[PDB]
Amino acid sequence: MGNSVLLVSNLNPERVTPQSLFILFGVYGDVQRVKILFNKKENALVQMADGNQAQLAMSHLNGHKLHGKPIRITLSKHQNVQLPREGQEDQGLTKDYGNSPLHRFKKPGSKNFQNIFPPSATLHLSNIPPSVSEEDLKVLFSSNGGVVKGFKFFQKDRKMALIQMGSVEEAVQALIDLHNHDLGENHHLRVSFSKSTI
Repeated sequence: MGNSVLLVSNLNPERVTPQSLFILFGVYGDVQRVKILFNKKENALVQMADGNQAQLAMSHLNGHKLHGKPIRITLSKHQNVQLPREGQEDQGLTKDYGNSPLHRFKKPGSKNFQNIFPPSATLHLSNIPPSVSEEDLKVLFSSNGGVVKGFKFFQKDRKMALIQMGSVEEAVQALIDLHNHDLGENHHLRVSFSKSTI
């Protein structure tokens, strides 16, 4: 009896919470508890293998062969000997398979005020089709996007790139404006608005 939880790498945007990702592993409804916080996006905690469930979950989920979304899955290591009773609500956010009723905690509700940042817009472009260069999209984000503070193309998200656009509403406008008129497949170039630091 030691550490044996499969961590799922993905939770990137905000609409992509563990509730949806948990459903993927929930296929067996065996994760005793799921924790989401220090994962810093792109990471999640699924507890069920305890060594055995990973045999079913680790093998059944791994080698899944991604064909639309590149997701990474890792297995907690920790070779030393750690005891339980030390990870069920002391890390920050801990959810238990299913959901907690409105009578689990006392008066719910939290407070705000915690460092205000400027509303900026960072979007990443997914693999581009063999025909349109980066200059074509980069120009769209400016004249069709709205406000382009700068764009950096590199291997970041794997052959992907990110662009900064102060006005966030403008960043989304590029998706509609840059690709306002498509044909169907929409090509392989993907435009998504992401919120980084600031």
